[PDB]
Amino acid sequence: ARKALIEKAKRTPKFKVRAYTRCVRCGRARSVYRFFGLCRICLRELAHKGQLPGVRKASW
Amino acid sequence: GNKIHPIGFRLGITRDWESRWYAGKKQYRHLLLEDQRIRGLLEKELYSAGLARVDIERAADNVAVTVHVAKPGVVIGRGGERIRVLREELAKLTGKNVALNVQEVQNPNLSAPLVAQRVAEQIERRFAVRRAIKQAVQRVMESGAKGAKVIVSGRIGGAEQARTEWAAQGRVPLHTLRANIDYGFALARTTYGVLGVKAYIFLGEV
Amino acid sequence: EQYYGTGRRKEAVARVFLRPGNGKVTVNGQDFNEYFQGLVRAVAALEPLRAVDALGRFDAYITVRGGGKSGQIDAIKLGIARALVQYNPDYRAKLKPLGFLTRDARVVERKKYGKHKARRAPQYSKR
Amino acid sequence: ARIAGVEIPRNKRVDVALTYIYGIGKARAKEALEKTGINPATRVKDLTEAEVVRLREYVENTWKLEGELRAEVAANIKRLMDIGCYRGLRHRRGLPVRGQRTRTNARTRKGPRKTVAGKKKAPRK
Amino acid sequence: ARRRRAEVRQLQPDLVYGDVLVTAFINKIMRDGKKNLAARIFYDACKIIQEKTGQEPLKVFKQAVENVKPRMEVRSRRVGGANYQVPMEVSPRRQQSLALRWLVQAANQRPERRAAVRIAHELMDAAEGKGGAVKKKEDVERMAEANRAYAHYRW
Amino acid sequence: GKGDRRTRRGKIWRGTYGKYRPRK
Amino acid sequence: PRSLKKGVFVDDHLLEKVLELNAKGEKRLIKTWSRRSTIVPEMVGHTIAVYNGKQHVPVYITENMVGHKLGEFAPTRTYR
Amino acid sequence: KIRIKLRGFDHKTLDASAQKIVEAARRSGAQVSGPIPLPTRVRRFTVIRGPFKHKDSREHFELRTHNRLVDIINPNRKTIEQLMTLDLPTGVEIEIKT
RNA sequence: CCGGGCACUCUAACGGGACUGCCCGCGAAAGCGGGAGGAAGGAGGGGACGACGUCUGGUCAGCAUGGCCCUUACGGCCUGGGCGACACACGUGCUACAAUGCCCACUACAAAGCGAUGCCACCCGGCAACGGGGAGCUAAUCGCAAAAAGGUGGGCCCAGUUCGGAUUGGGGUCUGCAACCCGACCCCAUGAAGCCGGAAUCGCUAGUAAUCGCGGAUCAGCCAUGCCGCGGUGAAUACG
Ligand SMILES: [K+]
Ligand SMILES: [K+]
Ligand SMILES: [K+]
Ligand SMILES: [Mg+2]
Ligand SMILES: [Mg+2]
Ligand SMILES: [Mg+2]
Ligand SMILES: [Mg+2]
Ligand SMILES: [Mg+2]
Ligand SMILES: [Mg+2]
Ligand SMILES: [Mg+2]
Ligand SMILES: [Mg+2]
Ligand SMILES: [Mg+2]
Ligand SMILES: [Mg+2]
Ligand SMILES: [Mg+2]
Ligand SMILES: [Mg+2]
Ligand SMILES: [Mg+2]
Ligand SMILES: [Mg+2]
Ligand SMILES: [Mg+2]
Ligand SMILES: [Mg+2]
Ligand SMILES: [Mg+2]
Ligand SMILES: [Mg+2]
Ligand SMILES: [Mg+2]
Ligand SMILES: [Mg+2]
Ligand SMILES: [Mg+2]
Ligand SMILES: [Mg+2]
Ligand SMILES: [Zn+2]
Repeated sequence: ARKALIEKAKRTPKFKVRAYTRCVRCGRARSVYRFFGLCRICLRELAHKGQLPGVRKASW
Repeated sequence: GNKIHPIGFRLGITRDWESRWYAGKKQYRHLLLEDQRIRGLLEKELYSAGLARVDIERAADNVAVTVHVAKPGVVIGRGGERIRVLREELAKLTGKNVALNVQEVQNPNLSAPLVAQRVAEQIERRFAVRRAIKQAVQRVMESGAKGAKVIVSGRIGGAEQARTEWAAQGRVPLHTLRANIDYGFALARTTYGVLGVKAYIFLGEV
Repeated sequence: EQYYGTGRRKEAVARVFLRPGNGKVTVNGQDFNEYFQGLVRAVAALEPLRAVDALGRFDAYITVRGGGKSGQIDAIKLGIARALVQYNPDYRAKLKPLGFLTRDARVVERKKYGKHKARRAPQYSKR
Repeated sequence: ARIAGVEIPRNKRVDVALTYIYGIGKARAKEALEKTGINPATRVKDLTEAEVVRLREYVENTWKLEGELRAEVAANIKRLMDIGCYRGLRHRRGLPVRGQRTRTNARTRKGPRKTVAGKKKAPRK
Repeated sequence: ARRRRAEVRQLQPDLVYGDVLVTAFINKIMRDGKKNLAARIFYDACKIIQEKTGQEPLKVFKQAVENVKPRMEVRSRRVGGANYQVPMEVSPRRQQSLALRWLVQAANQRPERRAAVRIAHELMDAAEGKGGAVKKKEDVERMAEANRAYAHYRW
Repeated sequence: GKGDRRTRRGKIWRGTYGKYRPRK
Repeated sequence: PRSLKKGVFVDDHLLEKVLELNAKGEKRLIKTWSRRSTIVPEMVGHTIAVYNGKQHVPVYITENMVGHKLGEFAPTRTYR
Repeated sequence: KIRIKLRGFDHKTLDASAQKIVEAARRSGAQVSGPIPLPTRVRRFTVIRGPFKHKDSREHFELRTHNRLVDIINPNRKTIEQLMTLDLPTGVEIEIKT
């Protein structure tokens, strides 16, 4: 998250390739889960707050 | 560093979610990014009302929502002049057109999120930490509660060496998955830096 | 007319239907020996019958699904053992001591994190 | 008998035996016994002069083998080498050519480990 | 095993000779949990013994085992700086464990290409009183007593 | 073995198909 | 074991700069940042200076090298 | 022949939408085929607990999507009413492919 | 497959069930040793869960944050390099050194998962990668899908060899604006070291170890042999 490289929202990559997920909450670009748009860190933070519906703590 | 967030740990039982809206692998990330935008504003302003919780329900563009505060009035306004601007601020954010109820927090001293916010403010005004903690634990313990605890981080009193003040009474069994313990975390900027404040209130078991 | 048990093992479900007859055993529309083709263990599956002198006084239609053949063999081992009791509850007085009535609970233990295989831990050096 | 340049596969199945030729492998082997109709399982010592001829005929005229192959391959390498070509340089320096990591295991192309003095304190682990 | 005394686990009798001692030998033969392949190997062996021998393979198996069991062995024990090879009796339980283990090890040292032949021929040379297995048994017992001087360190 | 590209078990390990392991 | 498919690639920067430069004939030097582009017939005889990330190496293109990318003549790293 | 599909994240939120559709129809339609279970589709999220390194910790999270079927035969008009605006669950999504 | 039926198996909600309760023995008691019923005993088996605190431990490069410093550059945009270098050293792994094996056929038996700008049945072309074309699926309905090890048969005969597939030459298919540096994948050639590993040293007490394959996240593609999970087969040993 260098608020300038958060130009991912650009949508004008010239070539669809250069497009890269990047976290919506931290800007974290290295563990962004498609399904949540979040990074592994925040995905864990919010899940603890119960702010991610359905998402519980698995155990078996 | 040990111990899981007592809420994320108790979602199964003694503690429901803060967003009861279903979704599929194509929109979930959106309805999620939305809730955050919501809580983003709600908290950016309603701070003065003292917002403990903020649920968000859904069914289809009819985004229920709610906001449990200690001082409703602050939300409402003269007759309802504030609860108006904001209510439009939601649909201007997301052209979803949604409700915006308001629950009152019976006791703001049995809601960890507030108790935390409480002490957190005092810290910024420069109140003696240990006092605040001692007191806070009391407010909570006096107005009911079978137990309670409060934790402040470090640089207590502007000190260079970060410490960690304690204080707690009654029971606060975190290992017991049934305690029903409200947890509240409050930041606390300062001329010299951040101080973290956690709050735990044990009320009722089974 | 007909008796039936079940039996399960390591995630293998066995449907056992015992009907008086010769000694023929059908497993999924196949001769016992047809299904358990060259599996030294198989023999076992019918041990309960022999445990009470049946086999040559019964016939069995068997269903099966889930797992592997040796696991299925153990399930069948229980079905035949159960039905063989529904037929005559006085048969327990013999199958019990051989534990043929027990449903082996042993199952593939879960794969834990930070550990190659549930228990096998990673090898480390220069400690 | 001698099929390709002085090749003497013998006392073993012809398909296997054919392999002892530079340019022929399981594939081209099975293929030649095919387009020449010869049971592969026959020991070459049990081959027929008639068969040994068709084999010799086919294989020799249908593929570049033995010495003639090495010549070509030799040539190729020397070409990308006579040219500036990156790939060429790698051949000159005797290092991998198919973009592989040379920080560790690159032995097969480098040879034996020519160890040298090192920096002790600093767990090179 | 610092608490209990890990009790010996019982094995399911042989699917043929209905012998526990046989399943055991089969387990030692078995590698990578391929208990089927293990079973076959042992059996073709009992068969090969039926061939070259007019005696029940089960009886040969036993006899063999018996001859490879070490009734004495040396165990190392540090006392006064150095380590001393102290000879001492060998529990029945361990004799069995040792006999079977060695049979398979000795058998796989053999020259015959086929696994079944190896166990078969080793099993025979065993009940005869010869074979690599019986040597190990003997090289061990020779080791014991050869240090009887230290037998007072009972252990 | 599992490392032989052009073989049965080789293709499986490498999770592919080809002449040495067609899709039936 | 090389590959690209049906549709030989070549950046059109130099292309329309070469096939066009063939109008008057040849010329001295060129300067490209397209290691990407394949060397095609109509280059033989030219002297294309290729960039390697720091320099613009002068690469004389010949018949025998038609097919190789330009980068293959502008080595990136510097060893001993 | 009314195909009813019920999915969700809570197994009470759905059983509270298979009850507001099981009796409020047994007074106008077929004897109805009771609510049918239908296997769930679990989605696991395994995350490395801490911000930096420590790749051997990790915590497990998951989204369990429960299901239900129902399926009421005989629309009967009168059934298509007792089930027109008489539900409650907010964490549910309904489908109808009758 | 159709009628038809929920028995069974499943699917998934809710309950029952185990308490040292029962019996004999020892004991002051708690409890210990057995025995009977029982699917299951005496924490059934595995998870989640890790106190007051320690390491002044990790992380300002996930985020947040005091101070400090740069603020036509310690900011910003591109194109191309680089993170992939290679005398050399270590860690973690992968594939092996083979006959309890390797091939080719032919036949079985899984469990959890994933699937719109997608899984991709089936058909045609191509040795094949893959390309044409298209059925069905918003999936307990369709698809990935074959599970592999096994089992039957046949080949190899003990050899650096039908072991082993590293290198390297050649020809191609794909993803992508684009594969030189620097992508997997297919086919033909090539066929390295390795014949079981010095001093040292690692894991694991049972469905565990060992072994066999399958799916997922990330992701266009991929350098997954990593990682997180799933099920098949299934040991040895513990005096102390
Ligand atoms: K338990
Ligand atoms: K510290
Ligand atoms: K192997
Ligand atoms: Mg930032
Ligand atoms: Mg990308
Ligand atoms: Mg994403
Ligand atoms: Mg068997
Ligand atoms: Mg396993
Ligand atoms: Mg050859
Ligand atoms: Mg390199
Ligand atoms: Mg091979
Ligand atoms: Mg606990
Ligand atoms: Mg340190
Ligand atoms: Mg430090
Ligand atoms: Mg790196
Ligand atoms: Mg290694
Ligand atoms: Mg074809
Ligand atoms: Mg050699
Ligand atoms: Mg070879
Ligand atoms: Mg590349
Ligand atoms: Mg050899
Ligand atoms: Mg996987
Ligand atoms: Mg992928
Ligand atoms: Mg590579
Ligand atoms: Mg991979
Ligand atoms: Zn984040």
